[PDB]
Amino acid sequence: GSDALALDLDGDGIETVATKGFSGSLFDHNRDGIRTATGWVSADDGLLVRDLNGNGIIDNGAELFGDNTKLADGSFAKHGYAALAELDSNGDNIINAADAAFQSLRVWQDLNQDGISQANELRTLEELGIQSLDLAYKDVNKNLGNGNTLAQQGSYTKTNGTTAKMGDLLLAADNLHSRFLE
Ligand SMILES: [Ca+2]
Ligand SMILES: [Ca+2]
Ligand SMILES: [Ca+2]
Ligand SMILES: [Ca+2]
Ligand SMILES: [Ca+2]
Repeated sequence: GSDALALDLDGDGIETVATKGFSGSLFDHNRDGIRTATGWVSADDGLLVRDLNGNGIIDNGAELFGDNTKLADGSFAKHGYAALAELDSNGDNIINAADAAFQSLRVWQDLNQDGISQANELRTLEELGIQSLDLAYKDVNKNLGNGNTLAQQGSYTKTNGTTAKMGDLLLAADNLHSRFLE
């Protein structure tokens, strides 16, 4: 679908726009591809991702964090942020540099908004200067404009000692195309 998890990377809130990058050709009810976006995360911010095949290649709808990812028994999550709680190794309730999954997590920033993730568009948490993520959030259910939404918001720490927002989003999309494709 179009449900997502994102980080505020430059420290002024998670922000979204209408799509214009790839939108000069739109997918249709028989042409296979990715579900047609009308809005997306603006390039100062990034999506939280993981290759579930461990080679650092994002291609499937579970590889985005969001309500279409699964928990450690194979169940879908009720809220995509809570799927991060399976990844804490020691039970301190932070995702930090001592957890194995900290190296497996990545962040995606797409400048062309084509819905495919390519290798230059990805960041590891250490290359992104992240030190920890909090497994704690509040429900905010806030509009972001252009049909986009922020459901829930938590927090993260940078290696430079700055702290910033992270959260669960709904991104704007074509409703019929989002039923022809997942
Ligand atoms: Ca921002
Ligand atoms: Ca994959
Ligand atoms: Ca959600
Ligand atoms: Ca931990
Ligand atoms: Ca791309």
